[PDB]
Amino acid sequence: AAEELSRCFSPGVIEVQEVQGKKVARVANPRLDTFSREIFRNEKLKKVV
Amino acid sequence: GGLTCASAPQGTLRILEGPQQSLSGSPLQPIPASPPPQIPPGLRPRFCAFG
Repeated sequence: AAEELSRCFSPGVIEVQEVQGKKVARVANPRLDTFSREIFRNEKLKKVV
Repeated sequence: GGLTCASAPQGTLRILEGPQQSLSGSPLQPIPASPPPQIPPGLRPRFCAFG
């Protein structure tokens, strides 16, 4: 879901990182986003952002 | 050479060429369908927002 979140945005805003080995997502420089609003087409992840 | 009238004929032979059908009756050979439009590979976000 972190990789899907990273791909539903512009390249750069979501830093998906391996803290434990598992991946978590965080917002990193949200200035890069162009409001394509592609996360609102993902049905599962349109409730988490 | 008196040329008398002869009798009525029995029947009729009729000679005509027959077509060859070893070719046709085969499975049909249609024109192949053009492919549906597929997305090109290597499409990337070229535009990054200003600032």
